Amino acid sequence: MNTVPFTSAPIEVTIGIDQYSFNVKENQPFHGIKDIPIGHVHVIHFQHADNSSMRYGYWFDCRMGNFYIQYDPKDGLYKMMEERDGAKFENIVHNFKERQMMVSYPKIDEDDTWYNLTEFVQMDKIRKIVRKDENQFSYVDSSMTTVQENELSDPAHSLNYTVINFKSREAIRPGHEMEDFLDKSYYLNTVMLQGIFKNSSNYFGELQFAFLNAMFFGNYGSSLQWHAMIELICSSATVPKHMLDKLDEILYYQIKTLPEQYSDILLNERVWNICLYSSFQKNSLHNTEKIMENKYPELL
Amino acid sequence: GAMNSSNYAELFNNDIKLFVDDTNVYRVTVHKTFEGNVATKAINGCIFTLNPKTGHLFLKIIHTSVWAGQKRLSQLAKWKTAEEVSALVRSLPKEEQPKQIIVTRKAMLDPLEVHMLDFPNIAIRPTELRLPFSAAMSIDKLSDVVMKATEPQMVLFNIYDDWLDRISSYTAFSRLTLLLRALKTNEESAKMILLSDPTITIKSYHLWPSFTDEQWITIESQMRDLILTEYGRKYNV
Ligand SMILES: Nc1ccc(Sc2ccccn2)nc1
Repeated sequence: MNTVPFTSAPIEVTIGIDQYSFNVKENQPFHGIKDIPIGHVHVIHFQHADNSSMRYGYWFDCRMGNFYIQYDPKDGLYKMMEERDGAKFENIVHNFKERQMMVSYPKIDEDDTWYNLTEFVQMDKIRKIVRKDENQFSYVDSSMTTVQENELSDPAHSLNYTVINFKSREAIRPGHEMEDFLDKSYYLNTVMLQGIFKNSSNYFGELQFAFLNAMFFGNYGSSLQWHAMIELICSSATVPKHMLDKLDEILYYQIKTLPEQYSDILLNERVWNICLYSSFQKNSLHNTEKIMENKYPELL
Repeated sequence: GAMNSSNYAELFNNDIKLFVDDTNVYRVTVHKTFEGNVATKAINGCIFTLNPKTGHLFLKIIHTSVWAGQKRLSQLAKWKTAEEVSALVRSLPKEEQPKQIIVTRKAMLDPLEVHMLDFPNIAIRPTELRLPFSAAMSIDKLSDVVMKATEPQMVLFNIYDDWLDRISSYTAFSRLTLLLRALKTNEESAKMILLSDPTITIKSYHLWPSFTDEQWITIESQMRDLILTEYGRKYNV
C-alpha cells in the first residue's frame, strides 16, 4: 500500500480518489490519502467548493515515484508533484500517519470495481495520450479538447486519443465503399487493431481511459471517443470472440459505476440503441444489455 | 447545408452543380408465382444527373444484370448510384467537375459522401425541395432508351431543348419542374395537354414539343390548372 501526502488543504475542495470522494473544509488538517492499492493506476481529482467549474485531476501509478499534492495560491489549484528525496518522503509520510491526519483508501475486500474499470489501462499509454513527458503523472480537466476536436486549439494541452472517423479514407478501401461502411471489420481488425493499437488490450486500455475521463471530469471529447470505440466494434461483423466477451465485461462495469443522475449527458442514445439492438453485435453483449435495460430503459 | 426555397437562386449562379435523383435506379414489377407467392422482376433503370444551369442530363442506364445474384437491392441501389456518380465526376476534366452535388433523397447522402472521399472540396447536400424528377420516365424518349438498353450505357441529353436561346436558366428550370410535376400528378392529362395539337411536333433532337413563346404560356397555364385540378379530385376541394 502507498501514500499521496498533502502539504495542506488551504481551500475547501471535494477530493476524489478513484471512485471515492470526500469533502475537505477550508484549512482543515488534511494531509493526504493512505493505503492506496499498488498494482493499478489511480486518479486523484478535485472540484473546488467555490467554482464547481473545472473538475481536474492526476493519473498516477505509485510504482513510478513518490508523489504528493500541494496547493499553488498563484495558479489556484492543487498540484501533483514528485519528491525525489526518497528519505525526505518516507519521513514526511510516517509523521502524518502517526498524527492520523490521512484518509484511508476505502477498499472493500469483495470489490473488484476499480480493477475492472482499469484492467487494460497502463500509465505508459496514458502519458502518450496526455503529452507532458517531464512528469510521471498526467493532468486532465473538464475542458481539455481532443486532437480530433481540434481538427474540427493549444496542442500542448490536448487529449491525443486515436482518431476514429467512419467516413475517412483510412476507414474505407477503394472499391469496397459499401462493404467497408456497412461492416467496419476491415477498419477495426486491420487498420486499428493490427495497424495502430497492435493488440486488443491497448485498444481496450484507451477505451477505458476515455470512459474514466468522461465520468470523472465530464470531458466531452473523452465521451465521444469512448462511444466511437464501442461503435467500431459493435458495427463490425467479424470480431474475435474473446474481444466481444471482454467488451461485454468492460461495458458492464462502466454502466454499473456510472452515476445514475449523469446518464442523460454521458450516454449516447443513438450509439447504445444501435449497438444493443441493430448492430452486428446486438446479441453479443448479454451482460451489458441486461444492466442497461434494468438501469436506463428510458434511454432505450 | 440543405437546399430550399430560401437559397433557390443559387442553382442558377455560375458554380457548377449537379442534381442527382436515384428514384428510378431500382425498378420492379411485383407479381404472383405459380405457387401463389409474390416475387419481383427487375426492369431497367436510370440515374438522373442534371446540371440545372445548362440543362445537361447524364442519363446513366442501369441494366437489370447489375442486380443478378445481389441481396438487399434497395440498399445496393443507393451505393450503385453513388459509385456511378463518382465515376462520372472522375471522368470530367477538373474545370468541369461540380463544386456541389445535391441529392433529392437524404438516403443518398452517406453513400455519395463515402464514394466521394477523394473529392473533399465537393459539397454533398440534401434539399428540402420536393422535386418531381421521379417523373423523368414519363418523358417518352427517356423511357424508350432506358427500356431498350441491353447493357449498361450513359445517354447524353439536354433536358431544356433549345429553351436557353430564349429564356433564362431560372425560367427553364421552373418550366421543367412544372412539366414534371404535372406528369407526376396526372400523366395522361399532362401528356394529352402536350400533344393535343398535332401541328406542334417534337424535333428529332429534342425531348419536348416546339412550342412558341405564346404557346408555352398557354401550356404552362394548362399544367397549373391540371395540378390544381388533381389537387381537388384528390382532396375533394
Ligand atoms: N442532344 C444533345 C446531346 C448531347 C449534348 S452535350 C452534353 C454533354 C454532356 C452531358 C449532356 N449533354 N447536348 C445535346
